[PDB]
Amino acid sequence: PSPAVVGRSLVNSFKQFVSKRHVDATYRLVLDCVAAVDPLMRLYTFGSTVVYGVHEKGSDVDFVVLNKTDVEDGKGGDAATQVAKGLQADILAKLARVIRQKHLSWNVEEVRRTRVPVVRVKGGGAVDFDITAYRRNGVRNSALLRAYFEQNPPCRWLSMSIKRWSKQTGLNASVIGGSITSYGFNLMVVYYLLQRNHLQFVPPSTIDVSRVEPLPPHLPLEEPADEGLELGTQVLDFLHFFLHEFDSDKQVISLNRPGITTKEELDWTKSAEDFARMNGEKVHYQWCIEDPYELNLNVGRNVTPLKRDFLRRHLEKARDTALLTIV
Ligand SMILES: Nc1ccn([C@@H]2O[C@H](COP(=O)(O)OP(=O)(O)OP(=O)(O)O)[C@@H](O)[C@H]2O)c(=O)n1
Ligand SMILES: [Mg+2]
Repeated sequence: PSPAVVGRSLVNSFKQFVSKRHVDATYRLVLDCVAAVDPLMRLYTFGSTVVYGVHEKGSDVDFVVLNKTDVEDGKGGDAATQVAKGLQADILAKLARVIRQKHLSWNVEEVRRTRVPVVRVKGGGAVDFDITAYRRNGVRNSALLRAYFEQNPPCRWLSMSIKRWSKQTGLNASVIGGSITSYGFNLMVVYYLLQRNHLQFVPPSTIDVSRVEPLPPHLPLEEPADEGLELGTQVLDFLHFFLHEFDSDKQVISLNRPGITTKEELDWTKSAEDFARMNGEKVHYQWCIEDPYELNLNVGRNVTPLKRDFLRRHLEKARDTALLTIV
C-alpha cells in the first residue's frame, strides 16, 4: 500500500482508542499500602503512562518505591549486586503482605524469575500493576523517552502503532517466544526518528530524578489531522530503515550518542557472547540495543539468530499489511 492507505487503516484501527488522569486514585491506593510499611517512603510512576502521558487500555501501571535519599541522588546509577537485589525483595515482601491484607480480592504475585525483583498485582478489573523498589533507572529512562516524545508529540502514534503490532505478531517480549520488550521497541523508534532528524539529541546524563514528577501530568493526544499521511509515511520509512538501512551486523541501536555506534567499539561481538551470561543465561549480540543507563546491557540480548530471522520477516510482511491492519 501507499503511505496514504497505510495512514488511513492506522487512523481507522485507532478509532475506539480515542473514545473514553484516571491513574491518580490507583496511585493513591498504592500509596496507602506503601505508607503502612513506611510513611517516609515515596511512590514514583514510570513506563508507558509516563512515556506517553496517556494511560492505555490493556497496559498495566509501573510503580517504584523510593527513599528520600534515592531521589536526591538523582543521577546515581543502580547497583547490580546481590545485596541490592536482597534489599529490594525484603521491602517488596512486606509491602505485598500489606497489599494482600488491605485488598483480599487482589492477586499479589512475588515474581522471582526476573533480574529486577517485582511484585505483580492483578485486582481483576484492569487494576493491573507492577511494583519495584529502590531503583532510579525505570523512572530515569521513562523521563528520557518522555523528553523526546514532547519535542514532537505526534510521534507517539508511530510508537503506539509499532508497539501494538509487536504484541500482535508475537515479537513482543510479553508473548510466548517474543524477544524484544515494549521498552526496546521505543528505543528503536526514537533511534530511528533521531536518524531522520525528527528529534533533537538529548544526552541521557541530562535527566535528573530529583527534578521529575512522581506522577507527571497528562499529555494530550489528538488524531492525525491529515488522515494519517505522516503516520503511514513514518511507518513505511521505519520498516525500510530497520530492513534496508540499519546494518545489524555492525551496528547498535543507541541513544547514548548521536550518529552511528558500532558493536566493535562496545565489544559486543562473538567473543563476548562466549564470555557472557545475563540474568543467569546467554546474552546474544545479534540485534543490539544499548540501555542508556545500565552498564553493558543489551536490551536485544534475547534476540537469537532465529528471532533475528523472525523479526526481519515481520518487518517485510508489515509493509504490505499496514502493521496487520490492511489485511
Ligand atoms: N529492560 C527493561 C524493560 C523495562 N524497563 C522499564 O520498565 C518500564 C515499563 O516497561 P514496559 O512495560 O516494557 O514498557 P511500557 O512502555 O510500559 O509498555 P506496555 O506496558 O504498554 O507494554 C519501561 O518504560 C522502562 O523504564 C527497563 O528499565 N528495562
Ligand atoms: Mg508497562
